[PDB]
Amino acid sequence: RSIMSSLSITLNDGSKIPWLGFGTGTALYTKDAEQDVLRAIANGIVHLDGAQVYGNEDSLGAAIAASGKPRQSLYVTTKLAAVPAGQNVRDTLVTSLKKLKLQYVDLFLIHTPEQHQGNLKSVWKQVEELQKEGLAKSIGVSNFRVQDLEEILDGASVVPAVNQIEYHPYVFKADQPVIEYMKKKNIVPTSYGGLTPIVRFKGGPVDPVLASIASRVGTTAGQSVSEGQVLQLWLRAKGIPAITTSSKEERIKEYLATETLPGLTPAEVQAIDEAGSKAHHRVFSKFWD
Repeated sequence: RSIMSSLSITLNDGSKIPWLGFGTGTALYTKDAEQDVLRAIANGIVHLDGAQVYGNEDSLGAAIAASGKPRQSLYVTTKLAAVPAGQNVRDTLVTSLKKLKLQYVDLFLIHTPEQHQGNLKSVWKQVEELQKEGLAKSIGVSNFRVQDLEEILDGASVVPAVNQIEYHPYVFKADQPVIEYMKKKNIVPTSYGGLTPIVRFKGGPVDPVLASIASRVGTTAGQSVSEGQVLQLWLRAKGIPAITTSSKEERIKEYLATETLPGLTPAEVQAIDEAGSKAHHRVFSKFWD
């Protein structure tokens, strides 16, 4: 499996980002983070999502090196945290690249606008220069509201390629404005937290809908399909890359299956939209509310 051999989404700069990703997330121990990345790579996930702030870039780089998979087969994202005192954005990326043991990242994101209040335009210009310098192939943002995007786009030479956000049926209704804005600017959303409805809020209104659709998709595919896999197919139907976090090979194998399971129909996506819209559950980036 490689970026080329995998389902991918085309970004506004021409590059392809694999639809299925795996993130080290907020993994507490770097020893676990490394093993989970190795498991993700071994099972065929070719999109790896890291972040400065949680300190797991060393594990991500060690796992890439230990996997035996060519780095050029993989798409690597990392994310700008706060700029340490006496440094600039470039400094953090050079530090990230040394930890990742890479010459460039495929994608460099501003992790959150809350860490750059009053300096958003300055930070984005610096990230634009890092793309010119060859250190980040594509550049984007994370957890940016419409207003935040408006700010950095005012006088920008590069439109962010992605906005990585919490995205699942229980934020669907609240996120409709930013989703519409991004589609007008050709910013691709990428989702984290895609399993939130059933991991954190099992028993809400989306569950019977997911159960019904999983039965349908399963009969079309000739294999058992879980409610979690339908939540990813919902993202796939919208063209939104899914960043996952499960450590377990059995769940990782399920994620992989959703790359090629039969797609959801319009009525099925609509039904999930509607059921999700009966409840708002935002787990991360509460400043959005």
